[PDB]
Amino acid sequence: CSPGIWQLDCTHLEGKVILVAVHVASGYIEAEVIPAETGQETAYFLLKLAGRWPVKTVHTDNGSNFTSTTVKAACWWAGIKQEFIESMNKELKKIIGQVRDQAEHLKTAVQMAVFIHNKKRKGYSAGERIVDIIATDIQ
Amino acid sequence: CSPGIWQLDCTHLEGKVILVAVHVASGYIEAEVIPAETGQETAYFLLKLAGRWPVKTVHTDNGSNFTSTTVKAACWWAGIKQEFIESMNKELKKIIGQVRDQAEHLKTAVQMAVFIHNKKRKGYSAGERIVDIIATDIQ
Ligand SMILES: Cc1nc(NC(=O)NC2CCCCC2)c(C)c([C@H](OC(C)(C)C)C(=O)O)c1-c1ccc2c(c1C)CCCO2
Ligand SMILES: Cc1nc(NC(=O)NC2CCCCC2)c(C)c([C@H](OC(C)(C)C)C(=O)O)c1-c1ccc2c(c1C)CCCO2
Repeated sequence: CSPGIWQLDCTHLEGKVILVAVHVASGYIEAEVIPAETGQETAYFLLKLAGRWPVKTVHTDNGSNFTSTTVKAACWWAGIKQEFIESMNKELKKIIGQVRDQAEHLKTAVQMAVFIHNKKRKGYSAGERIVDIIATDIQ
Repeated sequence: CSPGIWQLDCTHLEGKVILVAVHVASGYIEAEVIPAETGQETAYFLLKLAGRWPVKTVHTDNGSNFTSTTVKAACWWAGIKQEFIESMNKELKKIIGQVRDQAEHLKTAVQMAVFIHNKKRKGYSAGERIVDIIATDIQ
């Protein structure tokens, strides 16, 4: 429940890679579809995320993801430390499946799924919860 | 100062296109580097943004950006309406210039610049302000 904790993983769909970030306290996510499951992709993603949110620690279900020099450079620069129960990859995958017919590209469907999950209330939505948590923590 | 208002534009650097989003009330931004300045890129960006934040209206300095069918589809689905003094593209560009030497790719420098701007206090930072504004508006 610490507010600066995020979880990062890659799932595979349609021979494509989806990078999924979860803010643990709230259940909010960001995701992107990447061409390849490399360290460079992760590092860049981390950079984007850190600029957006106050990211203090990151946990992953695959430790080897975080061994690249590039990833380390990103965590060093942005001041992120590594951390050593979702499972929203299933839920996200579920939502992607429902809307997949709607879009040509997998990435579009993924973004649609992110939108639905973050928005849905079950009574704040995750999108509401993350702002509430972060703002409160600020003062 | 309405909390759901965002501003979207493209600047050019190094023969590359940067899409920049500003949350007007706070000065917070998100940016991406895109290959080409197309409607499809914008639509996809909008989707990502809308999932992340509560986006009610979007203004741009180039109205023709928003004429593509693809963009319209994105605004329709996410419930965004069009809206008809930054100028942070200069400031962002300024920051990109300072750090450009640090990275090989322009995109990395851009993300670095986003991070610096959102973080900097001058006394909340923009990153703080956007959460404060959105959370407050929620209750
Ligand atoms: C509306 C839309 N179109 C395309 N591609 C097209 O060829 N569209 C032409 C537009 C002129 C008239 C004939 C059809 C695509 C590719 C998309 C989506 O792709 C992007 C990258 C643009 C998001 C897609 O993957 O389906 C869309 C589109 C755009 C936004 C959007 C949705 C779609 C289908 C679905 C709902 C969420 O918002
Ligand atoms: C550290 C880093 N490296 C590369 N590329 C490499 O070839 N790195 C190898 C790593 C093994 C030992 C020799 C050097 C790149 C391209 C980057 C940046 O690119 C990505 C896409 C990975 C972000 C870059 O554009 O410079 C970096 C890198 C990664 C993170 C990072 C920074 C850099 C330079 C700069 C500070 C912010 O965080």
